[PDB]
Amino acid sequence: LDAVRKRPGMYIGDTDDGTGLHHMVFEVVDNAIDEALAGHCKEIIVTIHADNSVSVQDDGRGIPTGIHPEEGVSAAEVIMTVLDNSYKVSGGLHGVGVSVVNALSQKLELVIQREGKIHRQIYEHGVPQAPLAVTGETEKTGTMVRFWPSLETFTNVTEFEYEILAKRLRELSFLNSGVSIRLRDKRDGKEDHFHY
Amino acid sequence: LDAVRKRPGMYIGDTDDGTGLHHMVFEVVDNAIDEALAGHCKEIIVTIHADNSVSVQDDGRGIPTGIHPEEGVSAAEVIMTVLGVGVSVVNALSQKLELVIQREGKIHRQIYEHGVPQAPLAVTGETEKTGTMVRFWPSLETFTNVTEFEYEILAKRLRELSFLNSGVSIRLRDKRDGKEDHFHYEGG
Ligand SMILES: O=C1C[C@H](c2ccc(O)cc2)Oc2cc(O)cc(O)c21
Ligand SMILES: Nc1nc2ccccc2[nH]1
Repeated sequence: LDAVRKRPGMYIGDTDDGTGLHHMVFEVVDNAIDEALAGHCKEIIVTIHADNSVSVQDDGRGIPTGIHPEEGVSAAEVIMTVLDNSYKVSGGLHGVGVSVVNALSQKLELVIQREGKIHRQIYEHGVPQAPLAVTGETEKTGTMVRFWPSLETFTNVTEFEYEILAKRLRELSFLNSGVSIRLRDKRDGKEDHFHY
Repeated sequence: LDAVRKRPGMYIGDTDDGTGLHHMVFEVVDNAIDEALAGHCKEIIVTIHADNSVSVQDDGRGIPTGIHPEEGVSAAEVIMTVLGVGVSVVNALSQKLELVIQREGKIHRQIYEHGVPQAPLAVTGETEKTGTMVRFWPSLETFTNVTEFEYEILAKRLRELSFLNSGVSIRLRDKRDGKEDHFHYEGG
């Protein structure tokens, strides 16, 4: 992750004009759309929270929680902490992903519902605060990622603009025909529902 | 550095009682003494600043500044960002670190924040002297409860060190209250 932290603009996009800030959301949405393509709804919920964080919920299978043989930690943690064909229909870039988002977030909350169990983990600037842990039981399945962008990295344009997210999620709904995409803004109660 | 950030206590020691905090200073001092042994003057200056940072100056040859062929960055940056515990551990657990290297007629400068370099090592001027200066601000996210440096803990340790390192001048300076010491044993 130190290569990303050193030159964040090279991975996520321009960190001053708002390109990078919003691409953080689109990388998390990318992961969610790939996961959503295997569900009992195929729906994602993108929420802009009042504290200037964004959460993305999907109803997919859930990120694998078992221990990775080589790394010796949960497979979820490996995904969060290890880094013309680059384009993806889900909207992210190959060679970026959620590990870059995690590295450039002052906080990231991961919640996985899988195999009848709720798993939780917290990161700060890409560093796990404890191992992925079973915190309860559940009937549902899915992955939730909520991230607080690092205000050290992202300057000038620090607040999430609704219209920039809404525009991109509309484009993605046409490319991802089966998937439902809900956008919610808790600052002013604004909302949209994109489905092809 | 991610391994150090995940479990800081395993490398630097206890981050709550103050022992880890002062070990950050002593790790840098061990490196500075080492560097000092290479020039003839052999002098290091340890300063406790008013903004709760510690700087350590030496008059050695300077950390190598040329490009590392594998990493493609200055050898100094490789030293500061790759895993005594090593200076890279001190860098990782410092919310800010300033590096100033005097070498081959040139002043080189670089700033880090939590181990991450903010720009490449840059030649900013000229000098007739040689040496390395590391000034670090301990990360308040890691070091809790006991956050401030204690003069007596440093003063005592630097005195013990002076007797094991003959010819090395060790100056201690406290900018908070103007207190200073000079440990310089010339035996053997
Ligand atoms: O590993 C280090 C750290 C050390 C250093 C660290 C802090 C400080 O205040 C002074 C020097 O300088 C070096 C100088 C070298 O030629 C080779 C090295 O591998 C090192
Ligand atoms: N505030 C802050 N910024 C950080 C960057 C990398 C690792 C830890 C960090 N804490």
